[PDB]
Amino acid sequence: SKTGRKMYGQKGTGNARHGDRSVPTFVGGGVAFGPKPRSYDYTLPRQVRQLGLAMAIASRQEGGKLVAVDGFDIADAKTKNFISWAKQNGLDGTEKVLLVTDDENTRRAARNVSWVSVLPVAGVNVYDILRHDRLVIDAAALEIVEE
Amino acid sequence: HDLKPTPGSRKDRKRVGRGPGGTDKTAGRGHKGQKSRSGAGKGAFFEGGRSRLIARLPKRGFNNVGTTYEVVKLSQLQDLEDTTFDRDTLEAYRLVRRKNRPVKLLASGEISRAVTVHVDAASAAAIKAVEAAGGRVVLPE
Amino acid sequence: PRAKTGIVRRRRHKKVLKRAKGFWGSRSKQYRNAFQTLLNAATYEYRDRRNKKRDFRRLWIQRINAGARLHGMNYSTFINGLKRANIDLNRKVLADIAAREPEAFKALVDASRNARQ
RNA sequence: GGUCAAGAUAGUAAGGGUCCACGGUGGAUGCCCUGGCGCUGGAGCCGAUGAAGGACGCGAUUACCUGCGAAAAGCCCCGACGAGCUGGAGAUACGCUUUGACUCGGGGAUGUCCGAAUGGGGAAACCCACCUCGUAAGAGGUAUCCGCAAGGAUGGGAACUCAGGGAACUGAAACAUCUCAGUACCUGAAGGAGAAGAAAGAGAAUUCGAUUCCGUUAGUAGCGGCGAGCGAACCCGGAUCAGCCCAAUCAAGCCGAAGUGGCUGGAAAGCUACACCUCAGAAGGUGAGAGUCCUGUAGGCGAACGAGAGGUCGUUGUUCGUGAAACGAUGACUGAAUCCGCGCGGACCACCGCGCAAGGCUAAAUACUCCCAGUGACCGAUAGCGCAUAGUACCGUGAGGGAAAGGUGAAAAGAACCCCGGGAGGGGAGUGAAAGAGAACCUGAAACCGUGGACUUACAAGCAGUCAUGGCACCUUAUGCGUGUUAUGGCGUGCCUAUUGAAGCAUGAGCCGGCGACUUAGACCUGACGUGCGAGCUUAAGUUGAAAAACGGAGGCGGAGC
RNA sequence: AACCGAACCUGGAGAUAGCUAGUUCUCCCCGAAAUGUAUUGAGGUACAGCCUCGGAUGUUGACCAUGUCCUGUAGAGCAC
RNA sequence: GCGAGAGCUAACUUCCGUAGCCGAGAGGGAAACAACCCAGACCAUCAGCUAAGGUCCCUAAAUGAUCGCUCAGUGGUUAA
RNA sequence: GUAGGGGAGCGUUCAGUCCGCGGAGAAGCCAUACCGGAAGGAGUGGUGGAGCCGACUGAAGUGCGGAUGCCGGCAUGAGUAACGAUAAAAGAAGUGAGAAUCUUCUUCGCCGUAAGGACAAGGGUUCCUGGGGAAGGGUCGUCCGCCCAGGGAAAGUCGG
RNA sequence: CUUGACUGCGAGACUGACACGUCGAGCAGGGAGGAAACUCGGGCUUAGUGAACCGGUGGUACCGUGUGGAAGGGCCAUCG
Ligand SMILES: [Mg+2]
Ligand SMILES: [Mg+2]
Ligand SMILES: [Mg+2]
Ligand SMILES: [Mg+2]
Ligand SMILES: [Mg+2]
Ligand SMILES: [Mg+2]
Ligand SMILES: [Mg+2]
Ligand SMILES: [Mg+2]
Ligand SMILES: [Mg+2]
Ligand SMILES: [Mg+2]
Ligand SMILES: [Mg+2]
Ligand SMILES: [Mg+2]
Ligand SMILES: [Mg+2]
Ligand SMILES: [Mg+2]
Ligand SMILES: [Mg+2]
Ligand SMILES: [Mg+2]
Ligand SMILES: [Mg+2]
Ligand SMILES: [Mg+2]
Ligand SMILES: [Mg+2]
Ligand SMILES: [Mg+2]
Ligand SMILES: [Mg+2]
Ligand SMILES: [Mg+2]
Ligand SMILES: [Mg+2]
Ligand SMILES: [Mg+2]
Ligand SMILES: [Mg+2]
Ligand SMILES: [Mg+2]
Ligand SMILES: [Mg+2]
Ligand SMILES: [Mg+2]
Ligand SMILES: [Mg+2]
Ligand SMILES: [Mg+2]
Ligand SMILES: [Mg+2]
Ligand SMILES: [Mg+2]
Ligand SMILES: [Mg+2]
Ligand SMILES: [Mg+2]
Ligand SMILES: [Mg+2]
Ligand SMILES: [Mg+2]
Ligand SMILES: [Mg+2]
Ligand SMILES: [Mg+2]
Ligand SMILES: [Mg+2]
Ligand SMILES: [Mg+2]
Ligand SMILES: [Mg+2]
Ligand SMILES: [Mg+2]
Ligand SMILES: [Mg+2]
Ligand SMILES: [Mg+2]
Ligand SMILES: [Mg+2]
Ligand SMILES: [Mg+2]
Ligand SMILES: [Mg+2]
Ligand SMILES: [Mg+2]
Ligand SMILES: [Mg+2]
Ligand SMILES: [Mg+2]
Ligand SMILES: [Mg+2]
Ligand SMILES: [Mg+2]
Ligand SMILES: [Mg+2]
Ligand SMILES: [Mg+2]
Ligand SMILES: [Mg+2]
Ligand SMILES: [Mg+2]
Ligand SMILES: [Mg+2]
Ligand SMILES: [Mg+2]
Ligand SMILES: [Mg+2]
Ligand SMILES: [Mg+2]
Ligand SMILES: [Mg+2]
Ligand SMILES: [Mg+2]
Ligand SMILES: [Mg+2]
Ligand SMILES: [Mg+2]
Ligand SMILES: [Mg+2]
Repeated sequence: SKTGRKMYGQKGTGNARHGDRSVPTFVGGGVAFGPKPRSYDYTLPRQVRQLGLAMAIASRQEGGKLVAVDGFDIADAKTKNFISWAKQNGLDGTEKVLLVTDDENTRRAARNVSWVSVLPVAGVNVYDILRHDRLVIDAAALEIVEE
Repeated sequence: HDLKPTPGSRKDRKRVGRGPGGTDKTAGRGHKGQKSRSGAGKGAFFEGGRSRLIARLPKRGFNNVGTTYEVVKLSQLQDLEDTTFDRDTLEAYRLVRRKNRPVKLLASGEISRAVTVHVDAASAAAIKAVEAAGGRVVLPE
Repeated sequence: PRAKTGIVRRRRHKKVLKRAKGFWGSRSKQYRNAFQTLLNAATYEYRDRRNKKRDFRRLWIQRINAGARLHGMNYSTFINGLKRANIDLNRKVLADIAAREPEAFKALVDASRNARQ
């Protein structure tokens, strides 16, 4: 908002020449080469999504920070039960752990945990996994997601 | 955070100007010129002031679209395809895909094992060398 | 995200202004004149490194010339008879001998002359 | 040792110079947020029952703001809250309220004057009326057009939509067809969207089947001083689906788990030893960083009221620039058939196909974003809107232009009181952790002005440096390669830009801060590096889920040239 | 309505600008061009020529002797 | 500098050709001096030999050696 | 080694992530003789008062001496020029913290078809009383057309 | 005496930044003069020229939009 109007004399003043006050070299004026609204997103080709995901799992298997899980004894949706179960599978408390299951109860148990994250069903990604120390595997959709 | 990027898979851009290091002044542009100017349009076919080769030359013919024919090759019905036959959708679910065009079969390779074809048209030497190796060619009505 | 100069410029600048001291007027106090003064100063440093290599050589020389002449010898003749008897002395040293060590210069003289004739 | 003689060198600084110490000026920088900015989503009209927007008023004291309207910082009724309240505003005195105030949600009542203004006039907010009822004080009515009446219209709305009107600069390296572009702007109307819509259609398969939207076909078919340049559609995938009739749950609120001991500290939330909660570890406040103080969150409840035809002539539209010009479209002339009929299939003819003109409405997907909310590899005081707020100050007869503005402390505990002065200002005291925070109140850069100190400077010629040596001074990366300063020497043509050639008597610039310029987009082109699959490679629109991503073959690239 | 051969304001609008300025971090390697040819073109653009990077190739380059043909200048001469 | 043209065997002249140089080249020399003579600066050294060009003092280095010339300050700016 | 192409990197922010520091003190700022081939980066000391360094990776409004550049501050010129008509001032008296300038007195000097008086247009409390003195006043001010507070304006015949 | 002042071509080179331009053996169809071997796709040669575009004209039956036709268009020729 700095109206077009020629400001003063094109020649004559003894001053440098200007046109508007809306200009890159002016305090107040508009920015030259600024950022605008865009979107840095693209479509990374399928192939390498799959190969990554995999390579992550793997990277943590030969770790070996995998814990392939077939069950969960965490009473009714309570957190302390999570902490206990955890304690007895090898979960000291000094790592970041990423749940993948399908049972609402286990998550509801796994949520408030400062040292743990709760990824539901499929929404799994090289990030979260590498983002962490441990994968709560689980087991169900692992050998069947193999095939 | 573990990771790292493939050596040479990301080149850091050029920010021209900035020092004598460095690309001093000018910004690649040299001293003066029409090229020197913050302004679009030049463009790419603008030779001289002038009149261009481009428009100095004979306009021959015109532009007909026409029916253009989809290639099928001998050495592709041949070798290790082990005749699952051509059928219709079958060759499609293999390695000859377009739609809204007619398929043509023509030579290139050699011929052995007997096969019957299912194409929209074909070359003389093709029907010739495929019958002479044990199989027909189905041309529509 | 935008990134003001914030800090960097003051940094660069001070660097110069700390190189820039002892300098007379504005030179030691305003950036532009400072950095500038230093461009030229650069020229003078480089050249005057090799230069002092010349100048000292000159100094040694005149001291030896003296020495020679202090008896009856020319510089050129002394130094030449000190090439002839192969007495391969640096001339910096020769100056040293000449001005801090009398009777030694005496002998080196008698030598050069002997080897000359 | 005195006199004379010859010769050599010292000290003083009016002032200045270099360095150092110490303030001043100023307000860069760091920190912070009370203000922005964009994206997603929600929500979307007001008004003759007087709108937007104002003028003047209402206060114990009232200039600005805010709220309000002569019932005038408020009034009645209901509902939530339960202890404070008496607007920012920080001030006294007056008071109010557990019979339930204040604040919140929800209706009502009162609402001067101006403004579509509308009883008539008027230079908006003022002047003068006429009529009906009243005892007066008052109250109502008195515009204009459509109407029998009842009733509707007038004016406003950032953009969004439709329509009547319709530029130029520009580009074609000149210009005129042409391009800019039916763009800017003007105007009309209307809504929360609108427009469009139920085939004389696309069309070429004897296929689809109202429209609008996106993907795609596709920079393909074509247009063009065949120059610049301009550029479809059918099909294929999605979004959302509709076709009807006539003329012979959110909006106030409530309820919600679980820690203490010692330690540093001005201050605990931090350190520590042991604790418990979690469907609650999102966040914010508390003397410095709190899962377990507070407000909250997960969760659970949740209201009386509340919200869901043809032809001819001049032309033009689509890719349509008179080109073979079809068709629609209208200005002026003409104005046929109605079923064994009418219209189209890009001149025109037969054939053979697709179609029912002359009558109307239509949700849905779509566009926008004044406003509300959520987020952020968006900004934090030259940024960010113009504004930490203000369209104000200021300029302009007017249209219109239009600023800089931020920070005491944890809390005012805001400095009683003594001292010099009329004061201003300061020096104590006293508070605080700190007054190295004291209201010109966070840091406090640099230019710039000064006090003190070191070493120097009054026979000297200078881009102000360099380099060598001597002097003097200093000793916290620092007693040696030293550091500060200096005398003497050698040497030496500011920087930038512009150029055949710059110290140039050629351009620029007082100095220092801070802002200041090779970028973004497209799923275009072509290359280099890399990667994943590899005679194979790949999705887009969308769909679903979304503290993540998967689905999506419609199309694209390779496949064979001429 | 304080500068009228075409008011001022807002807007298209960041019109265009073959023109003039300006274009900031550092070290290393290479390293030009102001010639030709066209151009409503002459202080501007196209293509070559010249730089540089990289993939191919293999001594094809370069100077120098030899051998071998082409020439009509310097000098000279008066045969047109 | 050498070749020629236009000029006036004028120009810090202009238009070609040709070699080198500056342009884009610092260092020594020519007092001073883009072009000239020597020479192509990867840093360090208070180390040595040379080039052009120099060796009375300024100013490094023979006031050198022998056979001579000019006496005019020629040297240290021109001609019939 | 100029235009130019190539090579490796220094610093700035925002971001993901880890190492981790901080009221026995963060960033920022200030001094310095250390280190790195350079962009740069460390040690310690003084400042400050609540936040921040480092490694790896990602994205940029990413590095200024120039543009007669823009905003702001402060320098030069300089204690210079000027203090706005050459109608002209003196002495006494008073007041005050302070007086060439403000208030009395007595004179002098200037206007007098004005430099007097009354209206209109315009301005808007500038009027009067009491007070103030930061700034406005071209010096000074105890004074004012400036600051504060309070008062003042009256129509049937003037004017609409 | 004659119509090589010829169709269909083009080995290989000169030349030019490009576009052009220049020479040409030889092959075919089919000719001309010689009795023949032969020679000829213009003149002793080097000047006697104008790219595209839009259009006229003589062939040609490649395109012609539901289909078969015609407009129109393409190709060879050519004229401005
Ligand atoms: Mg000036
Ligand atoms: Mg580069
Ligand atoms: Mg330039
Ligand atoms: Mg040039
Ligand atoms: Mg040497
Ligand atoms: Mg003094
Ligand atoms: Mg008000
Ligand atoms: Mg109530
Ligand atoms: Mg309450
Ligand atoms: Mg009332
Ligand atoms: Mg009225
Ligand atoms: Mg024009
Ligand atoms: Mg033009
Ligand atoms: Mg309207
Ligand atoms: Mg017509
Ligand atoms: Mg038209
Ligand atoms: Mg028609
Ligand atoms: Mg600041
Ligand atoms: Mg601002
Ligand atoms: Mg005081
Ligand atoms: Mg001093
Ligand atoms: Mg003297
Ligand atoms: Mg002296
Ligand atoms: Mg520069
Ligand atoms: Mg010049
Ligand atoms: Mg000068
Ligand atoms: Mg100059
Ligand atoms: Mg000039
Ligand atoms: Mg590749
Ligand atoms: Mg005028
Ligand atoms: Mg425009
Ligand atoms: Mg402009
Ligand atoms: Mg080289
Ligand atoms: Mg030239
Ligand atoms: Mg080129
Ligand atoms: Mg060779
Ligand atoms: Mg001759
Ligand atoms: Mg010239
Ligand atoms: Mg040049
Ligand atoms: Mg040189
Ligand atoms: Mg030289
Ligand atoms: Mg010299
Ligand atoms: Mg010269
Ligand atoms: Mg010699
Ligand atoms: Mg000497
Ligand atoms: Mg970070
Ligand atoms: Mg920070
Ligand atoms: Mg500047
Ligand atoms: Mg000037
Ligand atoms: Mg004076
Ligand atoms: Mg003066
Ligand atoms: Mg004077
Ligand atoms: Mg004076
Ligand atoms: Mg006066
Ligand atoms: Mg006077
Ligand atoms: Mg008296
Ligand atoms: Mg008194
Ligand atoms: Mg007076
Ligand atoms: Mg008067
Ligand atoms: Mg008065
Ligand atoms: Mg005053
Ligand atoms: Mg008084
Ligand atoms: Mg044309
Ligand atoms: Mg024809
Ligand atoms: Mg025809």
